[PDB]
Amino acid sequence: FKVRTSVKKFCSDCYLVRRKGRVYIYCKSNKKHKQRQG
Amino acid sequence: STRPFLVAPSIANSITTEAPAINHSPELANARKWLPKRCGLITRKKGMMPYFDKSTGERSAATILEVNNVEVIMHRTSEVNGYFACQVGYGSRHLSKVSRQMLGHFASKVVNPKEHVAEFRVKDEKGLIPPGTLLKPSFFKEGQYVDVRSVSKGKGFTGVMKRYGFKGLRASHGTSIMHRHGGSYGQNQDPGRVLPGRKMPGHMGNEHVTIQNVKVLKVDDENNVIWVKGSVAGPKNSFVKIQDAIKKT
Amino acid sequence: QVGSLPLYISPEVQVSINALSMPRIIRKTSMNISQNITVKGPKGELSVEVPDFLHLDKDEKINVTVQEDKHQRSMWGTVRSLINNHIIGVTEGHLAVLRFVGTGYRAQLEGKFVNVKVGASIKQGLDVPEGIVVKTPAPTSLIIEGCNKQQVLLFAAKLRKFHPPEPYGKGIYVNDETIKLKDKK
Amino acid sequence: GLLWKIPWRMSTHQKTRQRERLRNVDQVIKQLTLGLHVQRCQDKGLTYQEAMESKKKYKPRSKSLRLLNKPSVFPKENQMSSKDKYWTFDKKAVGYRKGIHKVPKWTKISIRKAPKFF
Amino acid sequence: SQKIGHSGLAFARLWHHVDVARDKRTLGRLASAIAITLIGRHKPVYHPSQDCGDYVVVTNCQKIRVTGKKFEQKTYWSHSGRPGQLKLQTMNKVVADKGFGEILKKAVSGMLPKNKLRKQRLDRLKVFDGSENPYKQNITAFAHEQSS
RNA sequence: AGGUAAAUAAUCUAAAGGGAAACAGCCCAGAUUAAGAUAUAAAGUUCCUAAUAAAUAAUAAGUGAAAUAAAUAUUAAAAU
RNA sequence: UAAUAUUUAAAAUCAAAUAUAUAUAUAUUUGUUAAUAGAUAAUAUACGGAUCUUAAUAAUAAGAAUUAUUUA
RNA sequence: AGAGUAGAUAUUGUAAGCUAUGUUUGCCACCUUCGACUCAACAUUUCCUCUUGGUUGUAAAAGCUAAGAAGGGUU
RNA sequence: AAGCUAAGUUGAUAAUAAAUAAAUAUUGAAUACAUAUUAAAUAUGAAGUUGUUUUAAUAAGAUAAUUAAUCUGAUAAUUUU
Ligand SMILES: [Mg+2]
Ligand SMILES: [Mg+2]
Ligand SMILES: [Mg+2]
Ligand SMILES: [Mg+2]
Ligand SMILES: [Mg+2]
Ligand SMILES: [Mg+2]
Ligand SMILES: [Mg+2]
Ligand SMILES: [Mg+2]
Ligand SMILES: [Mg+2]
Ligand SMILES: [Mg+2]
Ligand SMILES: [Mg+2]
Ligand SMILES: [Mg+2]
Repeated sequence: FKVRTSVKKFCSDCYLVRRKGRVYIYCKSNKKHKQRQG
Repeated sequence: STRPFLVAPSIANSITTEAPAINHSPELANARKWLPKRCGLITRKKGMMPYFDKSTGERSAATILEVNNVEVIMHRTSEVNGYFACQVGYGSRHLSKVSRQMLGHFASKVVNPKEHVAEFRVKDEKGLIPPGTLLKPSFFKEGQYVDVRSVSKGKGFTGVMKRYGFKGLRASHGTSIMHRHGGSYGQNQDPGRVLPGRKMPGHMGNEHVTIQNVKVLKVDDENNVIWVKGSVAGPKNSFVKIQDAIKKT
Repeated sequence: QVGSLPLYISPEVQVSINALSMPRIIRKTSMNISQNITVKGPKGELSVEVPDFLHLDKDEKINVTVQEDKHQRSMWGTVRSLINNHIIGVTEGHLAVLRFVGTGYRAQLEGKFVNVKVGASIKQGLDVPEGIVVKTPAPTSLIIEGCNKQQVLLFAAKLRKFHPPEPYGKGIYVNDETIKLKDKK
Repeated sequence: GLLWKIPWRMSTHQKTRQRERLRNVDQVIKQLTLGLHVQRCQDKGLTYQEAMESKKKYKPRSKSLRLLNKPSVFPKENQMSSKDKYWTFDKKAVGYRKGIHKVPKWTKISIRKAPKFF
Repeated sequence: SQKIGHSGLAFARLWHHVDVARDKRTLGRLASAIAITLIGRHKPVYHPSQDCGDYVVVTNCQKIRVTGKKFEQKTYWSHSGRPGQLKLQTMNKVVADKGFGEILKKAVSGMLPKNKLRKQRLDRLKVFDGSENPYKQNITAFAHEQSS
């Protein structure tokens, strides 16, 4: 993960999901594009 | 033949409901506990001497526990007392030393006026032994491990150097009139007091000690003694309790 | 959308609707579960607990419709899908294949305990839940069969957790997961 | 530094009180105008009751009163906006606004017309 | 004049009963209500220099209503004197340990006036998670109410 | 900067009372002595704690509930 | 009516109200987003505290104690 | 912006922006001791140990970076 | 010699279990896809939490005794565990 306050999807494979009171972005291709908000 | 009784509608119509399981209930606590299955026995620490393992020729310091006249008096159950345990007595005592009430109690349970009574807590109703029944050292097997309880030797009022192994101060380099003292006992204004549990001089010893996993070296019914490997707490003639251990069962 | 789509029921498959014994309620808007939907078929049967605002409709073919809150809408689609899955299970039961793709990585049934052997110096595995049936044609292939699509897939996931597929690509592959794309050496 | 515990909003009760005060101020002005009108009527040659009745009531001549009467300069409470009953224009705040209750003697001071766009 | 007469019944402690299964007030509100009863503010003979409050029996306390996520998230605190010994327990945890009754009691305690009488008043309140209790007999009950 | 220097007004200084949890300087109000029926000020009205009932919306975070923490990000909602 | 790219406005525009000749015109007045994260240190949780967000089945009965606009 | 055999966002991140802390050097003037020894208590912005995500820069082993974590320890 | 002592001896570093953090999942709509749920269901997951274990305090409960030629205690004497 890359934990940061700005969570923006990089590519079309990235999908935005919201669990446990936090915004995540998981990417089915590039694991590098894994983000968490806070 | 009825009595003048009334009843509130609020309490009559109130549907029946069972109260759920409280963790601070005795029953629940019992379940939680890590108790031994069998019972134990009361003993007197007599002294210490060396055991020699005849095959390996190895010297083991051993303390002798004398099992004179040990007898189960009565037991406690989950239904009545909220835990499972057997009250064991040890040793004969002269009528003169025993209270009338206690004598009566003893009579109730067909035993002689005992020297020391102690409960051993067990797991399940299976662990209990029939009351009025005698116990011998043969209740334990050589090689098995036991947990021992006894009261440590009293050291009286002790300093912090002896109680908690404080380092004290330097012996000679200016140091004045404070060689064995504890040093600072707190911080300045921002607690502004001495915190609870500050290590300080005070009475040490004469307290209960549980010593775990001691090996039974020997057990001789002909002498009424058990041999335990190592040191057991308390002075000569102190009352000790041995149960089969829980960690190495 | 999904909820409104009708559900064809073959002959030999019953979709009955009932109440519950002790209806449970879920707060936070609320949602009260008093209804039951019980699906039955040649391969087995399963009961799905259901809200209250959901209404089955039996045609000569069934429908499901809800009394139009967002929560209700969310539920509706789900419930139809669930019942569809149950229908599929009860007739043409559900199945998932796990292909073990590492050297000496293999699976073996010990009765109905599954021991996955994948590189560990200790052996490990798990027991199949009621309604799940495993078979092992090769020691490298394991096939899980059951009426409950959710349960079977959960089981599969659990098994694959032991060794997920590496990126360079020994491991356990569920179904048609070709997730491992081999990095170049 | 020194704790002046004064909130940035007002309680509903406070707001209501403020509204009431505003209304009262308007009423005073109205009363004044009425008095002036009836004086004028009396001067002209009418009774009190007659004056009260009169359709064509006289506006006040004195500048200040006239200005007060104008809703452009001095709004009435029903006319006035929420944003002006409970906030003032502060030249040095964030949002250029500040709760009226912060203004020194806000219970006595009247202050309706904030700037047009601020 | 009015104060003169047999005043024994006024200062009689009534036992009240609240079935939390059949009461739809949420925790805090209920507690507040109970507090008044405990103090004795409901009766016109109350004077602040006197504990004259009634007994309250709460039953079926397991079905008390708590709103939002408070069951999980609402944390009760306890501190010994010793720094670092702050215990913070979630409502659910407390319930598991002692019971819903405890929860209710705490609320009532908080509500009550903070003086000597407090503790007595608190102890007057008797709470039970389920239905059964030993006070069933002594709840106030009229002869005309006996239709049921 | 609870800094410093002046300007305007108030209060404090020399001002008790009610409110602001506690409070020199804030918000109201100036104690001759009582009495306690009626108006009330500022502030409040579930309990602690004197006193409350409504209407329409919004919020699900305990956000917030008398001391508002920023850029920015995400999600939704309206308008074109 | 779906998707589409900005904006978060009563200035303009529309609606409503008041004052002037008056079923119209003139002038003035008022009406245009919300969550979450970002968020953090040392004796102890810290709205002053308790605590507050409601629900059929049933209560001579609870339904914010928050935010915004109001009424009695 | 730019490095990073390619490619801003593995790892790096100029100058400028927005903040937090009151551990530094200061400013204000309400108010008039550094070390060593002993004993430590508390915090977490975690050095180690436990769990985990990212790592053309995760083959492994060592690392790097990030999330949870203050139980034990930290010459 | 006893006693006291460590540089000596012996033992422990508390399981099993329950719910979890970050994280990893199943099915699955709202939103024809996707989505581990800031939806209904279903799971894994830490030397941390709860608990256990240990000591001290407290004393619910239990056994017995009841105005006493030797009831239960204290004062007193000889003492050391
Ligand atoms: Mg102050
Ligand atoms: Mg100054
Ligand atoms: Mg002076
Ligand atoms: Mg004053
Ligand atoms: Mg003056
Ligand atoms: Mg005066
Ligand atoms: Mg709050
Ligand atoms: Mg605040
Ligand atoms: Mg704090
Ligand atoms: Mg407050
Ligand atoms: Mg941390
Ligand atoms: Mg050793």
